[PDB]
Amino acid sequence: STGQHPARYPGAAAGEPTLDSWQEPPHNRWAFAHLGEMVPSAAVSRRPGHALARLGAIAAQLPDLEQRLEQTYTDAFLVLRGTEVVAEYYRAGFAPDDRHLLMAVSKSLCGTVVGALVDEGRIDPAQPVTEYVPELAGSVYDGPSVLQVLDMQISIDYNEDYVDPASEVQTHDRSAGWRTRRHGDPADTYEFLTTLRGDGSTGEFQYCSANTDVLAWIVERVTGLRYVEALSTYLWAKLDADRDATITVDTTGFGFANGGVSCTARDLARVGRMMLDGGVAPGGRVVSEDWVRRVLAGGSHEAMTDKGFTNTFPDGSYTRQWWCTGNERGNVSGIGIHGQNLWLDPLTDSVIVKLSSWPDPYTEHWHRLQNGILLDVSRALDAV
Amino acid sequence: STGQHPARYPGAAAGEPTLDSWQEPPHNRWAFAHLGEMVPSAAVSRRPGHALARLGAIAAQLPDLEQRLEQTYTDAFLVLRGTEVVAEYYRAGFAPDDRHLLMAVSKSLCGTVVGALVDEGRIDPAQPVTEYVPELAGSVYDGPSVLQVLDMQISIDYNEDYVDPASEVQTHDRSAGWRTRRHGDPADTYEFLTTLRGDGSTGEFQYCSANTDVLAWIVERVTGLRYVEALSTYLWAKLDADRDATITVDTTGFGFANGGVSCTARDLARVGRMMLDGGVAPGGRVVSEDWVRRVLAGGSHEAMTDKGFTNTFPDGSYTRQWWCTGNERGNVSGIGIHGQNLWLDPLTDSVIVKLSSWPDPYTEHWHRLQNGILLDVSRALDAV
Ligand SMILES: NCCCCCC(=O)NCCCCCC(=O)O
Ligand SMILES: NCCCCCC(=O)NCCCCCC(=O)O
Repeated sequence: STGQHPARYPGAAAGEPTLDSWQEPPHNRWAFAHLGEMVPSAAVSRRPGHALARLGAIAAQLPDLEQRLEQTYTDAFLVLRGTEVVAEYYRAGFAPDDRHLLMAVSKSLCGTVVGALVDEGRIDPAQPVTEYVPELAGSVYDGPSVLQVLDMQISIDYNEDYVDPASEVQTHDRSAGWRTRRHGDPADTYEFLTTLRGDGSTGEFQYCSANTDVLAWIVERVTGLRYVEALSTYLWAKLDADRDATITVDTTGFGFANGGVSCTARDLARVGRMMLDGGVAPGGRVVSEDWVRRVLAGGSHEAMTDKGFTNTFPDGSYTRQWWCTGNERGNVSGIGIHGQNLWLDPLTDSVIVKLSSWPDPYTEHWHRLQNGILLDVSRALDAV
Repeated sequence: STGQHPARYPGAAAGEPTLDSWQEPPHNRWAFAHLGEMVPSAAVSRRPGHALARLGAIAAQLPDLEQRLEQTYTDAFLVLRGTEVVAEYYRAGFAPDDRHLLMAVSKSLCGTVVGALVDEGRIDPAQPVTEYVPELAGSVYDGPSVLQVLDMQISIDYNEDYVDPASEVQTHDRSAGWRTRRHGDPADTYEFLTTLRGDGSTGEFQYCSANTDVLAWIVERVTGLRYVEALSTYLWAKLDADRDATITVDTTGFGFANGGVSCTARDLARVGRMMLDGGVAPGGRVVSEDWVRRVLAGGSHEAMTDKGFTNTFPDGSYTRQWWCTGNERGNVSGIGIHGQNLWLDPLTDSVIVKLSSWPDPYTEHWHRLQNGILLDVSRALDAV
């Protein structure tokens, strides 16, 4: 048993509706207005073939930039300097206002929602996860603090290998509806989380996508809101975004917080703009100045033992669902597999969004190229 | 084997991607921009509780209208007289720009796409279905003409009972992803259609949702477009709609043409406006004047033996995916279960959209109430 969860609609029974019940009352009043939450669905365009390249000023300093974007399978690229869009690129077949899957850049959005609730005093990071989700007793999340979840500092038997069919990541995907269920699989994400185990140690960085879904579960328990609604109320609805974002949901309606958000490049940049504005957005304060400052400051360097990340960023770290380079520019980034970045360059007051589709989830090859582009673009924004 | 189908994206292999392959190249470039087509997904609102009632002029003639709308579980109601919205109602919790499932009003949209292709000379209604879909040989659709599909005049062993778990409608739903698959179920909608049988007779009306999906299959074979794209290119993109529509898709990406479209009430009214404008929309001609005239003229009365429909509309009929009342006003309507109507009142140059969620799919009770409202509203628009 995973305890109380936010109803899909007001008054809904646990787990209702399902794929087999949404046409029945009382579910159908909700389902007929939200069918994409139940059944895969395609857009029928209201609008009746070539890449759009407006790389602007930075083009002079980076003449081959468009080629480098093509080489890294770039779908959308946008640079916001201050409040101004100063460079844009969209591949052939991808419109400026099309949405793109964020993968684990989604985690940085979830951390932001958690931060908002910390500012309200509804979450204390020092408290154990079980203070908010008692049902995680007996799991690897029995003992660790919420901050250790936020900082990915829990040792977990979870193989985060995105191409291994035997890995826990694929079981995670199957539990959440990203892959086809196997017999005996957990029924939903909450159940999957309760199955996770570890040796009990904490304090060393281990990237684990399950951690973010635990954060989303905590958000639900503290607010009583579906994570989908909490993500809107505490973040998205304050951005003055052009479009709604979307998030994949599992069979209970639980949003896939660790990887399942999609949005436009321009709208994602608004999240970066909020961070560089000390936590304030057009619709109000999203998180405290202190929270933003702690993100920019980084996590414990000694906890960060990931050789791949530190080979590129020796003084790098991770905190509050953000990767921190610890480089001379103080760059921090949300990062997702296949080449998604929400990259912050505080020195130039700039945000870089890059949304891509590398053939591979993550290799040193793509990592080197991607970071080379983001760093070069950042430096191109420097006063000369 | 069901033959050639439009690829989900340019160059895609048959049936690709699946739920298990969309993260792999080359599929992921497409999937990351269209994930809602693969995995159920929720909107994260960019906007930060009471019914909106603007029933306007007709309120004086129908003082109790709002109550009657509540009694029939109305979610959205809109009256367009000429080019002007003259009355609107939206229930608490449903915004004016929210989309709503159309159920079989979707069929009237599909018929419109077929009509466009007839005008282009790419479909001849007199030709057998097998002229366009040879793979339907050996099925109940081997022999009948395309027009007989359009007019629902084929005898089929298909129990269109929406609450019977043993009915062909539920098998249809399971094949298309509206319900959970059972072992041994057809893999997709195309396969399901090939399993249908009948005694071979034609000429009498039998409402069968499978007919519309055969029409959509024909559309795909003649255009080479996914039905989702054909619905946009030939109809939706010419309407100057406020929002995209959506349509549920099965595991091959085939749109559920018989029932799966969702859109806003105001945008649906644009379809009615196009019909009353002789087939022309803001973005160009959608169908010929002749096609519209034949819809308004009705089908063969003698074919219409459905006692429920004819008890209300004695001179009623059905043609080209529209229900024709044959009443003194010449009303014609798209109709969907649980209370969806795209209702045309040519006398007053008006369109009535009513989108609802009756607890039951279809009963004489709801039928009587729904039609009573539409007729009363139509008459309230008359010159006095
Ligand atoms: N299957 C659910 C998980 C989907 C999100 C995974 C993801 O995007 N992970 C990002 C890993 C970034 C690693 C950065 C680095 O090592 O340098
Ligand atoms: N399960 C797929 C079918 C969903 C659409 C069915 C539908 O909306 N049918 C409309 C029936 C209208 C009957 C009108 C009458 O008999 O008066």
